Amino acid sequence: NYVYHPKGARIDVSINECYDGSYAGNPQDIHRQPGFAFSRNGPVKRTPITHI
Amino acid sequence: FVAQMTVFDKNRRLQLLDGEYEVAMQEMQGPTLQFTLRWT
Amino acid sequence: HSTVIAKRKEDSGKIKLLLHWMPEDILPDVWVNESERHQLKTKVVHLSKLPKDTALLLDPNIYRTMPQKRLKR
Amino acid sequence: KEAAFDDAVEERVINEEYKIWKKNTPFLYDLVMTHALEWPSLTAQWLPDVTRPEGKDFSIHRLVLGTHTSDEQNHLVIASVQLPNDDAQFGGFGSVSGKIEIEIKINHEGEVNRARYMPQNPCIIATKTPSSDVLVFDYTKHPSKPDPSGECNPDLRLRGHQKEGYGLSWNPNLSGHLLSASDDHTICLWDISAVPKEGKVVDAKTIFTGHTAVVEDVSWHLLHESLFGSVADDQKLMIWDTRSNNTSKPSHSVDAHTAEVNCLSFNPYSEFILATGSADKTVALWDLRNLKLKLHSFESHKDEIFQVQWSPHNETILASSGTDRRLNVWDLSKIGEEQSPEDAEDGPPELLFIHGGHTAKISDFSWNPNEPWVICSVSEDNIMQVWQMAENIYN
Amino acid sequence: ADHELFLQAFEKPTQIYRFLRTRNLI
Amino acid sequence: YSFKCVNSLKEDHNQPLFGVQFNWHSKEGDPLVFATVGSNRVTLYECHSQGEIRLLQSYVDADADENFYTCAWTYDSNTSHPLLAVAGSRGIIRIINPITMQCIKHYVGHGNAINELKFHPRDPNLLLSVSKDHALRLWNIQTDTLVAIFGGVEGHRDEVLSADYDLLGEKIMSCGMDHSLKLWRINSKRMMNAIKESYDYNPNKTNRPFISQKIHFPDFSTRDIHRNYVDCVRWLGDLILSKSCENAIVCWKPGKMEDDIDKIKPSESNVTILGRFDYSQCDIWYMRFSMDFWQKMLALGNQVGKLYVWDLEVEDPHKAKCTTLTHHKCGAAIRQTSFSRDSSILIAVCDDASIWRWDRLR
Ligand SMILES: [Mg+2]
Repeated sequence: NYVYHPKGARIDVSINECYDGSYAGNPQDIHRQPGFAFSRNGPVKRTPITHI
Repeated sequence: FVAQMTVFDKNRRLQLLDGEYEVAMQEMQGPTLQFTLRWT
Repeated sequence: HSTVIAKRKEDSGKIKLLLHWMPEDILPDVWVNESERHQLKTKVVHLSKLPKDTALLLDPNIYRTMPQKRLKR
Repeated sequence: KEAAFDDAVEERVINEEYKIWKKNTPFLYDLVMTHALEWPSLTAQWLPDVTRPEGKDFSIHRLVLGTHTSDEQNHLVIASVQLPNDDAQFGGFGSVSGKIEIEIKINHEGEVNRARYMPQNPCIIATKTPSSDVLVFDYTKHPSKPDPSGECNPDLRLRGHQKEGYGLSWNPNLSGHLLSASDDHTICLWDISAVPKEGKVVDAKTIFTGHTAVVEDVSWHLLHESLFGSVADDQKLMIWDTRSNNTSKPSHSVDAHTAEVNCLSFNPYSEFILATGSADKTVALWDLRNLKLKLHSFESHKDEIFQVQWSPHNETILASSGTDRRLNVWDLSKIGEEQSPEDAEDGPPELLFIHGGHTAKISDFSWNPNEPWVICSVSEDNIMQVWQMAENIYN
Repeated sequence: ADHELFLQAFEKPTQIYRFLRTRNLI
Repeated sequence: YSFKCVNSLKEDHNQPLFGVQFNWHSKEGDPLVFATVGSNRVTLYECHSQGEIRLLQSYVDADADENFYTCAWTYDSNTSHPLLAVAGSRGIIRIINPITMQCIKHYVGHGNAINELKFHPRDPNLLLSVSKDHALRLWNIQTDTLVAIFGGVEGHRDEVLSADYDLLGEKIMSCGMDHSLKLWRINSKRMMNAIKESYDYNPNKTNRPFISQKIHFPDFSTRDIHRNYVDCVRWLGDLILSKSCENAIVCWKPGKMEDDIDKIKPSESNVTILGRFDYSQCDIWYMRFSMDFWQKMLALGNQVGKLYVWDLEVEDPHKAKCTTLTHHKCGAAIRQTSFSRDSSILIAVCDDASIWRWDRLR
């Protein structure tokens, strides 16, 4: 937040509340039994999507 | 008993002129060796 | 932090002295004249200037190649 | 071990970085288009034809994509895209239903290693396969609905190679003239300009062998119909002017980079300017007049380089792709321009732009006609991105 | 008020950007 | 028949513990190892002589808040490494390899907290998981597939609590808050066909999801035994043991004394009680008893810190036994008891993140 203390600048910071940071990949890998997740060593098929 | 020097620079620039030089070395003040150099 | 390595005397009135630096980083050793001595016992440099190739030596997590074992071409 | 732990870490880091780049994009591009395919691709080619329906705000273009699935049926595909062709228009920008759609599927035996349409006939394209031969097809002769059986008309395959490869180049001036390059350390040349008795069997007219390493790429001249070079892991570029009749000793041969050469491209607007690309993480260039001069070096990629492509519509604009999950854009005009220390810590001047979209080894990219400044990119993560940089950067 | 809460919370986001600082710098 | 406090310990987080499990897969002679799980930590110790116990290892989960509930020791047929799996309120099941000090497998398919884990006495890849979801699941921990789901139109209606394999491993009992105790079978043809199938499936092979087995019917049940919760049952050869908050442990058999166990008709509507056991101050639920691998003695924790011990011998349950080994330090409560493969030592957990040890003097 911008406070503008008279001395030139002041910013009172606070933590984000949500910040939706979660894996953005094949949404399935999240649950592969460990050791196989993030294999990144063989093509895999998934549903098609498109964003703008 | 080990010692090392390199001859050139990345610009193919020699780093070694001729003259009598005093150098030390390490094993695996204290031990040292002197020598000269000449470009013939 | 630099340390004198080799003490070479030029045939002329010069004695170049070899320097190496404690972090053992990308940097190469350097030949120094006794006149410039006591002036570069330690050096500090900004990061954007360092030798690119051997900059990675600080950390594997600097940059990798995720396949790390390429199967196809 | 260690590498596993380390890779987990690196993955999480890359995820964070992509999060940031996404959050930051809006102030950076004039277009952002992302779309996920079921199976990834290894090809990229913009069809040289464009249609623009009226009463709307968007153009229409067709793209040439390959397929390397895991195990199941392979296919050759060409799909549709609705690029906004407007400056005042902006559900999203146009219709609400869809901006991308598949339209062409053809059964394919093995994955696709390469695919380019013939300059004289876009209905003619080539194909590099896991096998030791070449396939050609004309989509207009097959239904989009694929043969549920499987393999179908190879449409005049070729012959003359013994291991697979990746080189592919029609001769622009001369029809039928097409070059190849495979692990055979050889360059095979068919001429399908006239094969009445197809039989799906044509052997290469001429087979050149001057490299003693696995060849990597080959490209025709852009003005001459009798000129082309060669690229292998020999780190030796050899100039092959045909009609001299020696498949052993070319016209010229020098060492290009200290590492194996991968990609190669000529400037369209010039006559002599060559663009070279190697594993050296370097980018060099040459001229047909004299060759014993590495003209310049771009030194910011942090891994191998696999593709270089000049810009249509722009004489002095080039593009460098590789494995570093990055993509560069250079500038031949700003060679050694005094910049502020903050401009310098940003980077050297001649480097113009760096793409920050993909999160894997960038498989392939392409300029397009019909549009000034846009390039599509394909990674190994089933990912297709199309964008347009912001305008302000230039001018 | 075990101020370690204020500490532990704002502890987390810091090191991340910290690493990121160096990384991006190179 | 005399144990003595030769050691007692205490944690630091002070949050109550629940689990105690010797590794009953000790190649003869190997040291005594046992573990215990608390709020969100696990603990590895080793029994030493002279009442010495040595801390070995400990892990913790931070990324959420959970109160771990149970554990179980097994091994790997492939390389014979010891194997321990645990689960808590979040309802997830983890599988840890101490040899590498890592978790290699995690399972998430329930809807509530889990309450107990046991294995088939013979097969080491069959894990039974009892939950509050009224559904008792059963996994092939090796091919990563579910097998059965017991519960449905005729299942338990409220928060299954405890289960127990038969001695041979083809029959199960279940008990939960609804005063209800139901019998399941495993020996059925269908069941074992299913199991064998489970041991054979490649996901890459088919486009099909593996097909589990749903079972909607107990083989037999009743609620006539207790008029309160039931939270721990034990197979007794072919007899039954169960406890309630009514401060008495009971032994019975279904049907009549003449009624064989393996002829019982599903519509059986009678049970035979044999005897009762007695104690004092178990006026809360979630408290368990255990028994020696040789099925000769009985241990039981207590609310006020006491103990009560019997013998599984010819001692007539009318006047079988009475043995209370006591100490003056903690009387908070004691959740669970545990013996070694032999009857050497006996551990129990107090409610205050404090351990106890009792060394037998026969
Ligand atoms: Mg994992």
